[PDB]
Amino acid sequence: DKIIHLTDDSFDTDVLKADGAILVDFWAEWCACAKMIAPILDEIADEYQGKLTVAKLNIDQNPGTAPKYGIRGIPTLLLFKNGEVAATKVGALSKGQLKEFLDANL
Amino acid sequence: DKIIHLTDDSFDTDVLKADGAILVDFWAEWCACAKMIAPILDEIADEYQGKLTVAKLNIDQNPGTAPKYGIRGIPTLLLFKNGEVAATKVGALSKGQLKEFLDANL
Repeated sequence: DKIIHLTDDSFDTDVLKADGAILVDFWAEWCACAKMIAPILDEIADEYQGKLTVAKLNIDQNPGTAPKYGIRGIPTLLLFKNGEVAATKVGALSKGQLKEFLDANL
Repeated sequence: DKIIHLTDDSFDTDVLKADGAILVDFWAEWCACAKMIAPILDEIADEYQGKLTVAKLNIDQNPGTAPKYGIRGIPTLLLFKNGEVAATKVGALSKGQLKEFLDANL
């Protein structure tokens, strides 16, 4: 219960105008690989508590944000630092790859 | 090389009329899965020649087929036998799970 659920409208304030690091997961029910990293994320939010905020945005109920970052495929992870994007990963990945990605930017 | 790429029209000929077992992977670039999952299916087409034919159907270039089998999530694997669905599995499975999946149905 540490993962934040974003909406197209709260994206400004929960992410863009928030100080600190936020990992944003762009997903949807119809993409199995997008849902297969959710378990992994639950673990990541716990282990990076205090140094990172994990957020999820279902693109089906919030279709306005993805195009704004030219996202063409899911899942896509957006590591935001103080409001601006720092790094991106496209495609499903193991917990280890995700951890590696975070460690190379936090 | 050994993987048959279908179209909504070659589907009847290449799958519904075939006497043996046909595995169809329903996919699209929209749902990007781990890089390692791509070559897995190619190795399987190899290992299982003699009893199986592997085929892929991009649902974005061929949006006609998926709905006739109630596919809502991708990627999806449809194992066809003599023209009739025998078993399915939703997601991007590892080489090991694919073998387990196939050996339990072939």
